Amino acid sequence: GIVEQCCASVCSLYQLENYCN
Amino acid sequence: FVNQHLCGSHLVEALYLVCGERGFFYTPKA
Repeated sequence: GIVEQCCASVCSLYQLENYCN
Repeated sequence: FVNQHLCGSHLVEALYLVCGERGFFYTPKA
């Protein structure tokens, strides 16, 4: 989930954009 | 600014800036 991918590990734009509506 | 560890209010801020008028969903448990 977003915390494992972007907080516990280095985030990316690809992954952040998956959470945009 | 996105390619780093982003936690708590810093993650929500990055979602806010990247997603713009789309908005976003922040689901930290799931």
